[PDB]
Amino acid sequence: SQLEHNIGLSIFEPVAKHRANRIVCTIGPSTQSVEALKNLMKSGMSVARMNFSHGSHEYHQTTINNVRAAAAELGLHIGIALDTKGPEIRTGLFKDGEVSFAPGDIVCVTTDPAYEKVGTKEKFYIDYPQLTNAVRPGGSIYVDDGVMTLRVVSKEDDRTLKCHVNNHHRLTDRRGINLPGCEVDLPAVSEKDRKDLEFGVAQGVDMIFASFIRTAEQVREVRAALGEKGKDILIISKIENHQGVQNIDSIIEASNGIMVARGDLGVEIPAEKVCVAQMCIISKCNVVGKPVICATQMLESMTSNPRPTRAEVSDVANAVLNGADCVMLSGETAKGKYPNEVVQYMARICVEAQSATHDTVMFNSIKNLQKIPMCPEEAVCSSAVASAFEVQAKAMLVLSNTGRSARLISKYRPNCPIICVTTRLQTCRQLNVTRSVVSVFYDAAKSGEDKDKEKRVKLGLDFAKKEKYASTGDVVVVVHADHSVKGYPNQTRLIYLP
Amino acid sequence: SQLEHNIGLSIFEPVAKHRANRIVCTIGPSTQSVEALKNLMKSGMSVARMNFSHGSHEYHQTTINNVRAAAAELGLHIGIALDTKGPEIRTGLFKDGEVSFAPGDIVCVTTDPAYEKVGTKEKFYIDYPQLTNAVRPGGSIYVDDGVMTLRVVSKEDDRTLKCHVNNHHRLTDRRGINLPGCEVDLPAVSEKDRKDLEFGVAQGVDMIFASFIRTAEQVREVRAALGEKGKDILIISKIENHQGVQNIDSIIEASNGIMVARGDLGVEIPAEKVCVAQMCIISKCNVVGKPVICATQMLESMTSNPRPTRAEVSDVANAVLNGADCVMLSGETAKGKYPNEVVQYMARICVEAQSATHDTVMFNSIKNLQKIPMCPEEAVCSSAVASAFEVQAKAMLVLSNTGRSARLISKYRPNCPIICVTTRLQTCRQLNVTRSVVSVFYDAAKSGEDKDKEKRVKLGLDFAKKEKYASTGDVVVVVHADHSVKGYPNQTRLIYLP
Amino acid sequence: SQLEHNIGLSIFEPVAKHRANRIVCTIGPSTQSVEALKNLMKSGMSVARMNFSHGSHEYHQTTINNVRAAAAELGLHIGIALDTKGPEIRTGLFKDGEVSFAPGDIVCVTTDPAYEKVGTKEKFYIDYPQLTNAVRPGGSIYVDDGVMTLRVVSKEDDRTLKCHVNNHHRLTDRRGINLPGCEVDLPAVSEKDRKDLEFGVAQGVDMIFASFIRTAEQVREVRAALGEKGKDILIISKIENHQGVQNIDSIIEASNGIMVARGDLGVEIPAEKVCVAQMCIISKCNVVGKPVICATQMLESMTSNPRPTRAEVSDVANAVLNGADCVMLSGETAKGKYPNEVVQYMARICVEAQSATHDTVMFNSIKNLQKIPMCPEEAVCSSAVASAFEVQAKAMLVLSNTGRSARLISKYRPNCPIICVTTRLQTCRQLNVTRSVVSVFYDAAKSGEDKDKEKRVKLGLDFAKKEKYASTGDVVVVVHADHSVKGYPNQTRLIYLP
Amino acid sequence: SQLEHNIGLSIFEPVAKHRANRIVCTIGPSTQSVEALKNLMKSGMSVARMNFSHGSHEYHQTTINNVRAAAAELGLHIGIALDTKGPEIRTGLFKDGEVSFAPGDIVCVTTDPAYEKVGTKEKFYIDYPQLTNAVRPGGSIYVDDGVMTLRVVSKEDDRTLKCHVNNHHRLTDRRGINLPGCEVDLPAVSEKDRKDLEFGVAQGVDMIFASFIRTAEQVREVRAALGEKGKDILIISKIENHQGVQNIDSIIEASNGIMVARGDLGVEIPAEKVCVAQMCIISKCNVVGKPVICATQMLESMTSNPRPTRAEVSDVANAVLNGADCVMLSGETAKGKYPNEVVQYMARICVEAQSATHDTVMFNSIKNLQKIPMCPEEAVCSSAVASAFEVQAKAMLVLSNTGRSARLISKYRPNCPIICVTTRLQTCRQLNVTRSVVSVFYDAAKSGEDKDKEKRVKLGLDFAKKEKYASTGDVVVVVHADHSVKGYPNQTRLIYLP
Ligand SMILES: O=P(O)(O)OC[C@H]1O[C@@](CO)(OP(=O)(O)O)[C@@H](O)[C@@H]1O
Ligand SMILES: O=P(O)(O)OC[C@H]1O[C@@](CO)(OP(=O)(O)O)[C@@H](O)[C@@H]1O
Ligand SMILES: O=C([O-])C(=O)[O-]
Ligand SMILES: O=C([O-])C(=O)[O-]
Ligand SMILES: [K+]
Ligand SMILES: [K+]
Ligand SMILES: [Mg+2]
Ligand SMILES: [Mg+2]
Repeated sequence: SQLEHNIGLSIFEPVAKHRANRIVCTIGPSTQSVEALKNLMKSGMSVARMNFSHGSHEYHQTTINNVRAAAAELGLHIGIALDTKGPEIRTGLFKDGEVSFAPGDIVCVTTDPAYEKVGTKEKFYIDYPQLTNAVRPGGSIYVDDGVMTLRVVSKEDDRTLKCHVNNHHRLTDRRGINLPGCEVDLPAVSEKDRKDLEFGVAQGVDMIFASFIRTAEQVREVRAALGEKGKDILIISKIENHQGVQNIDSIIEASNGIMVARGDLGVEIPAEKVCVAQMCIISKCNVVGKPVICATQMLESMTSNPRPTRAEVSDVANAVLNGADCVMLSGETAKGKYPNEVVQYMARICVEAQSATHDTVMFNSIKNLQKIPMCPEEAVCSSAVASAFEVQAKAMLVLSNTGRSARLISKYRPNCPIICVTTRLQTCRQLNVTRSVVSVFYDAAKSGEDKDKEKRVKLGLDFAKKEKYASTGDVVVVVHADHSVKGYPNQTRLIYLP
Repeated sequence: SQLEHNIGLSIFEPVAKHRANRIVCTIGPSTQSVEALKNLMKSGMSVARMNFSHGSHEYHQTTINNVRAAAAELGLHIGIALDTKGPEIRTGLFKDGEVSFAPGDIVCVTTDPAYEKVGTKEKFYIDYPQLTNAVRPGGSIYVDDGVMTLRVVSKEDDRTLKCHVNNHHRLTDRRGINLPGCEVDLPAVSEKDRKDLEFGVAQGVDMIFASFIRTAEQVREVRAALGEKGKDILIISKIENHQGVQNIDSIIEASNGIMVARGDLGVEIPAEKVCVAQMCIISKCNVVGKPVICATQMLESMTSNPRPTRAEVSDVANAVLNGADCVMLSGETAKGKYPNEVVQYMARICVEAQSATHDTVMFNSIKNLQKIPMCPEEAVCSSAVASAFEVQAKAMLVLSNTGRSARLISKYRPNCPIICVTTRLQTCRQLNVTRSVVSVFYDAAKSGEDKDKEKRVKLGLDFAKKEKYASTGDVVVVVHADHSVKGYPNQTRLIYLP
Repeated sequence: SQLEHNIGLSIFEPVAKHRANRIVCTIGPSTQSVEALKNLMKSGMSVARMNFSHGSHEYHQTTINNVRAAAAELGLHIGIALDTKGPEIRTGLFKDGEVSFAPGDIVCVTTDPAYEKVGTKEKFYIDYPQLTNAVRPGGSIYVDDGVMTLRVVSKEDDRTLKCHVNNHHRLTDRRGINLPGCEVDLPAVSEKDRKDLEFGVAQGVDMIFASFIRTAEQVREVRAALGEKGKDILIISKIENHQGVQNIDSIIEASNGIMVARGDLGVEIPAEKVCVAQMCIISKCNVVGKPVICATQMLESMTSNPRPTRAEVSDVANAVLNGADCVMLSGETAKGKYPNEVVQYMARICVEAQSATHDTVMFNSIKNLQKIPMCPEEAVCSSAVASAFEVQAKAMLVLSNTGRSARLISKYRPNCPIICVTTRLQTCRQLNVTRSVVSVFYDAAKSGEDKDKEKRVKLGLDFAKKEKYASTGDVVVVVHADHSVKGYPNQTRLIYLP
Repeated sequence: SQLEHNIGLSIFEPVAKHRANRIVCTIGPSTQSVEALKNLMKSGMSVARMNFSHGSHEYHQTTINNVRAAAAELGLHIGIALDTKGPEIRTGLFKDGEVSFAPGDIVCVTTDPAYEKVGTKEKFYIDYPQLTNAVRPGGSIYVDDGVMTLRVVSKEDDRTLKCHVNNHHRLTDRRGINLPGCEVDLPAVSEKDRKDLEFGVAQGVDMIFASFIRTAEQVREVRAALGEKGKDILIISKIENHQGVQNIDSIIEASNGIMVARGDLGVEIPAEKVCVAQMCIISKCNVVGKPVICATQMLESMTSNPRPTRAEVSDVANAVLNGADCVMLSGETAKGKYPNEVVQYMARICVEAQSATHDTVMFNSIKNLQKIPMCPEEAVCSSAVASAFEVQAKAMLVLSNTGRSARLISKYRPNCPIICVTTRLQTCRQLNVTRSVVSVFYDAAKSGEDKDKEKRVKLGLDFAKKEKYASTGDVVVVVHADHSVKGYPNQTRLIYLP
């Protein structure tokens, strides 16, 4: 039982030597140089997130180039994630750049572009043109991560709402706007998003984090936008509002993976419900073997301080115990003072949580929920993990070209590394959002066809030696096809490292 | 499985009506007035904590008096808790009142009290005579709540260690010292704590939060100092370092309760290891059925902000899911801008975690670790909770004078309120640290001795109707003695509300 | 697991001191005298079965009188069961009293009464007048517990079938006939059965074993036949053919209990399927808390030998492990040479099997299958058994007038005796088919009303002492109503024997 | 739960097509002819047992020869088993060849061989010199297979016990003696058994059924007597007394297999305790994955009758449910009237119990008791069975030369056939005592050495199609080595049938 497990825990035991969970870092001014990226990577960044809410194509092009250069210098496969603006709503500017509000303060908000740059305590601009359809008298506008709320007193005209300010707040430029439970219908893929996606395909990004996905239909819109050259890019749907949570099953089925985007989520639904949605979403993803990323304010204080709070440490540990493949940093690495240290903390916490995890509870729970009969490869991969447990394998080794077989082994949550020898660099980069997987590239053009898998296997075992996963005499659980079968693995071997 | 339970959660269903977990709030300049305390109570404070690290008896006398006036106004039983200064190691003073250190600086630290008042960059004093036995070369000394860290390079004589400064810091006079992983030997009760404990006894406080408990002997020393007149006051041992964690079993056995005091604990042991300690301590308390409080930085940012971070919301929920009876607020209510809002959030988060808890999993896990045969009162109590699940009881009712039986029922973690009818105001106040319990006071001097239980039972059932726990024709599970047995409950009845 | 349980078993441990399972003995020429009945009772007979397939009312009247006289002499409540002939089919007589058959031997069978007494190798009588409707050319008649089969070659006339004999057999007088998978529609209650039942009610029999029940409708026919004076008599339906097994759920719902009548069953369906039907039927009865009796050829060889076979011993043990309340003897005690010894064996085997049973596996399995919410009394009774386990109670004590509450405690299969104090002698006799129950009679006319239950409780505890179930200082789990509630028990006490 | 599994059984569904359990038949005058043996084999005999308690080498040579001729005619691999006379204690002779005892008679029994030939009512001889140490006053001596029992009253000298006859019996010359509960010390291999064992080795028998194994030392003595030339013959230790049961762990560890020999065992220990021994022994064998045979009186009555009793049908089914690989027939096929019918019933009952077995419960229970880490071959084998359940494989296929791997797979109790392709006729014959296994012989001398497994694999898959286990496009789970590993299987494949 969880209880009996807990009472046996020790703060005195050694921790896991190889970190299973993966860390996503948002790049910004703190972290864009090749050098800063090298150090993020050294600290434990597996994926680099470009936030296309801000910056031009040139700015992100510099991110892309710098990532590839850092990674090549270090010998790493680092994923690059394009995170879409999507249907964001913001304020315009204000005279000076701040204004200040008190409760009962009556403020007019307008969609008139003419007030964009020149906003005040009585009148300012919001860039959602359908504002006065979206929210009626009595409804509520949430401003700046929902810190200040505005009650709508009346519709003045089609362009203008008169609003009752409900509390004190310090209003900076171009702040976020949220409209919980309103008829907001903006596209999942705007004109702006469409260009950003096209740029992603051109630049060969590995995955999209698609903001504000509320339907499987919207996931497909993002797929269609990425066009023909873009079909192998992962779509991770960001769950961020009421509808996203409601439609989660079918959003999951359409997507390659999911981010719990707790930032917008905890404004869009009451903040205290985010914990329930997180547990629910992470688990649903585990059950179908699709990567899931927990995001936002995980080590937030560390944007300014050299140490995290107690809450932040448990938040990271619990995202891991919840079953998340990945944990994410946003402001902390994009614009914080301690990018490297925050990533290092997150890593150390990950490894604690991983060492606190009961070995086989996930394996069993997940297995018990799968429809029988399985397809052969899933039977191979689950039984492979089972026999890793039974022999205390220090590693597994799987040949995967698309990444499918590596994600399938990971679905069953072994307690050791999954070394994946792949024939595609993009698979190396994409498997970064999958717990436990460590990727090695086999260049089949340079080295030959490897029909019998002996070149790729040897390369995986040599990697196991060099990275100190296992030594001579240790058992490794090796998964690929036999000599005939094409398209999936049908075979498991147990192998002593030579 | 946890996993299956997760996938079946819904964020949309109504949540529990009756909050099970309890909330300790620290009093300070934000919250001390009778007014402020009324609102704290309306907001969900069950226990008021006095931090005797700071302030005179005069100050805390106001807190005591004001709490009692606030509660009497509202008709509530509110626990009062004295949280001791506790032992501490501190540096000496510095020339000119301050000194600045830089990475690489070599500093001697001495227990020669000749140096007490003349600290320099070269050399300063620490007031723990045993220093050079307790920390060996290669060990760390943390200074100023962990902010500066020294590595011990070597021992120069039996009173002097040569050290290496690890980071930039400015020290002033008499900063805190921590000796992570070190067997420290200080009195459990200092001269100051005696006076504080004598005061608490005289003013009739309900519980001690005893700082930095290292051993069971220390709990017994704190009991000894409370004397005959204080023999009924709960000792809640604060676990704040590795020794506390090492000795948890015997400490639990000696105490009435435990606080996982994460502030100091996150300084004394690596921060990532606090989550493992927390899980283990809470579970170990659950197993023996003693209240445990999770503490510190649970909602830190709300000291300044009117909404909590995502990490924070999850910290509170997980403490509840871990199995804590209580969660606690320090800074957030002592000195913060939003004392009420922060308690209200904590209440709402508690309820969400509660509502997301699988009913019976804790009950079974806890019951399966009990040694057979049980005492009869504990069979009666666990079977009472069993029967409450079997009939979906909306409430249970117990008669307890010391509060033992109420704690024994709570131990088995029913999903409904446990109404306790008691003959001691102090029991009402003390039962505030126990999950699910709601106390009603029966005045025996004023209503007769109730040998046959009938009046106390009616009082409880009336209370069930008033407080809207249950109504006419609902089954309530009622626990007390039969007509002849004294000293413990040997009887469970199921009763329909008339 | 069953496996892990088994490997821990010992042939060297002491056995249970109090036998939970109950033994039904068929009375005949070996066993009808008062003296032989005294000895059967001493050996461990709990219920006496009158087989109304044979004997007149006078003969059974002698059984009834002799049972009551034996039991009164010994101070016992012994149940009396009337087992109906029902829709039996038999042969008539033969010249001399045997004839002999060989394979290919062509035999005419007739329903013509005129051939009743005078049958031969070529022509004989079967007492089912619709024979030549029931079975067509190609069908099969099973003769003498299905030892010889006859293939029907043709219908000669409406009275006569020409048959192909399929094997060698030695044919004695008035042998049994079975017609698997034929359109046999005889009444569950014939004219003969109706008189036998009426006689049962007049004579105050405790239960009916109703032969060949194939529908819930038929159970109700037996209920209607017992008329108004007969409504409190248990109907145990004998499952004995295809249709009985098919309709088992609804037969169970209509009945008070079930016998697996393996004799006719294993002719009516292939013999090897009886093991599957037994497991299935016993378990279904366990799940609704209705008594079930395993019957027939359990110690068959002991009809002639002083020791049973190895198969017979395991058959009895496994009926007990299967969950049967009772095991039955037929020929073995009715006409065998070793009535006393066979009953003694059966008892010793019962106690072995009982001691081999895992304590709580039945409790849990049964509890997990019950619809929530339970009614209050079932919550009381299941939790009562749970707390017996938790305190290792050596006994339970329940007040039951109808027997309902005693059968409800038994449903949850405690590992100790259930002492039942009842106000009806008929409840004492009827509870003999319920595992674990030991009955004490409280005469409320002689001793007064006992509203507070103190007279009945005292009588139960005194019985516990005298029968050596528990001594002074031992805990007993006592179940009845509190001082107000009428009609079911709402209360559980744990009591130390004074 | 077993209980839930039961209630869901249906007597009407089709049963398993492929019988998993195996049937040992004893040869005798009923069954010795080549004709009789062909029919036995067609009826379901896998192993022919020779009881060397009776008959010359000449006789058993006919059995051996005839079995081999019968099998060669039918194309079957049939095991031949030599079941030893084993140790025995017997009385001396009596004056006039016989003597009659009555309850209450006092008889001296002496180990003074002066009395060997002059037994009277007053005094007779028992040929066990250690008698007066092995049984103390108050202990029993069983005479004539338990039929007569004596209580030891006292020890008269160091060679004489005064005894009390308990029941009527007639003794003749040299009756059996059993000393229930007594530490008896006889050679494991008598002078007669040597000759018998030498014979068996020379005639190439597949297995010894070694009578009355008390200790592991005895198994080793039997191995020693088999010598170098017999090192490959299975030793199946017969557990026939309390010592066998006491020492089961070490006996199991020394043996290749176990027979629960219930005949003698039911004489040596109370008969009701045989069921406990049986359950424990079968389970303990299952846990280490060695074949166990349940024996004796399983279908006793069918020695004389053409149908079995209800007890008997249940005995066989329960032995299968207990987890026995094999069940056995002695008298029933050696000397009975219905040797074929009895085997056919046993086959049909086996199949019904099999069909009623919960698929995976044995697999999980067995796997959960294995020590971690496993050997790799055992991980491969248990995970292979896992994967067979996951894909509902209709068969598994293993290459095994010694039969180790076939036993290792069977250990995990898959629900389908285990096809074993082996290079040793003797392995085929020996695998007959192992649940589920069906052997096919690959002739390496005649078809080449098959380093790459491809021919043996094809042979097995062809065999799967012919024997109708599976057809085109069904998944079969295939276990052997990869191309380099020798001595054990390290590889599992899932393969569709071409
Ligand atoms: O104060 P605790 O130790 O909880 O004991 C209370 C129990 O003991 C009893 C019996 O002594 O108290 P009471 O005498 O006040 O009625 C039970 O009724 C009651 O449930
Ligand atoms: O005879 P056992 O001990 O079962 O070993 C058989 C196993 O060893 C191997 C490998 O040595 O035999 P083989 O060399 O005959 O091919 C595996 O292929 C086979 O499964
Ligand atoms: O967009 C995000 O990542 C969020 O809102 O957390
Ligand atoms: O009638 C019976 O009892 C039987 O057939 O077993
Ligand atoms: K303090
Ligand atoms: K023998
Ligand atoms: Mg502290
Ligand atoms: Mg024997």
